[PDB]
Amino acid sequence: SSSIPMPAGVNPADLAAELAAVVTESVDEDYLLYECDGQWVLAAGVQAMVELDSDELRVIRDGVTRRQQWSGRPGAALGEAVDRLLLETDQAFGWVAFEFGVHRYGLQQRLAPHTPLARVFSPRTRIMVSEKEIRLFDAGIRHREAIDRLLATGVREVPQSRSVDVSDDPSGFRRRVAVAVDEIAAGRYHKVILSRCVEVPFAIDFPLTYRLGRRHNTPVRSFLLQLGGIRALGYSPELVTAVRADGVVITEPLAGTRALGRGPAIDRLARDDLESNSKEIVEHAISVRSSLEEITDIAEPGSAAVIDFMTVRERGSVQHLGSTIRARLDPSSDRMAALEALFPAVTASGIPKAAGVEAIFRLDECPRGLYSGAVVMLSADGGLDAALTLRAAYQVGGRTWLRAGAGIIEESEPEREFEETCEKLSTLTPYLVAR
Repeated sequence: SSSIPMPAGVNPADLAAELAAVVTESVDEDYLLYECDGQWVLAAGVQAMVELDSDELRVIRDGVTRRQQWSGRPGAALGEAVDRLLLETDQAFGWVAFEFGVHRYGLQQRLAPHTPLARVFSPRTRIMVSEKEIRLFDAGIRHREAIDRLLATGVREVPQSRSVDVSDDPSGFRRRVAVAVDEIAAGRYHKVILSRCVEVPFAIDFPLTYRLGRRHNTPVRSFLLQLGGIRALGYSPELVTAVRADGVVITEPLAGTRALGRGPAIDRLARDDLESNSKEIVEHAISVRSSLEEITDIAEPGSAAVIDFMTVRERGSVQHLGSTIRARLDPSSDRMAALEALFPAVTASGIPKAAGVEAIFRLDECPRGLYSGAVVMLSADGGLDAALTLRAAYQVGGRTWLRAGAGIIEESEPEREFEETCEKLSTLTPYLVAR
């Protein structure tokens, strides 16, 4: 409805991350900022919130809750609730937990009571931000003065970050990897993704940290949120599921990543390894095959295909190797069925998936929650965008932490894998802004 040209300097990411504080009608009002390749959407305030837990489904509106039992597949239950939410809003936002994908393997009985599966909400206001402009919608147009005020005074500057040590291994990651390798050697499964948490010994400013990190990470998707007691931010280069209004469904398993922008010789060496690494190539092939099979169960017959097989995508400080799998949703399926069909991401669980998920219940700190889960954006026209959450920071119940994993296979060395987790964490650890 209303628009404001984005000024000379003023980086969109910086303005978008600071918008919540000024449009937020009072308090620490919940919100979710979602970026889609340079296009930010801020969903500020909660009009209606849908909370799907392992044992209950709640709909909260203005402090009034509606509790009820749900049954069947979580995708069906969530889909029905979100479809009703979208009757009152053009877009809904939220996150889906790793645990959302365990029911399909008959492992939901292993979830403790009150395990969250999904949190989706209709916002009170939506603001879009791009390098070109700031767009306000409907009643949100009354935030024009506040936004103009912010641009007039300028956004808070970003202070220096505070370092954190990621070398300690309190959860025994190395030992857990040794256990997995043994199980794989025994033939119980081919691969499993195990992870470890790193506690941040000081409160961080999420909007500031998000902004600092966004100046060093340029993922196709990113997020910053404050929802139901959880603060989280992340940079997600992997799309676990995307459903378009026309029915096209896409998933993009990522094969591997290498640093970029360190000069010709170094960069080409890194790329050659990325495109020739037998280990990553084989695992990617297996992941692509897995995704094709999964998508085929919800697609129109003969519409599934692999587009851009093993292509390299350069994203500033890093370069990714991956593939895009595409299909057309079967007229008897739905976006939620598509999400659960590809959940949990094969790249963050294991192979066979059923065996991998089961191992994670035994060899990883559960519930994983947002980690290896997804942040989502749903549209009234049938659209769904789900970014896999891996490189992220969380704050819950007074605790702040990061989490990173590694794919474990028969030849994996616990020490090498521990080092891989350090490498991944390094995309966030140097940008933590305190307070």
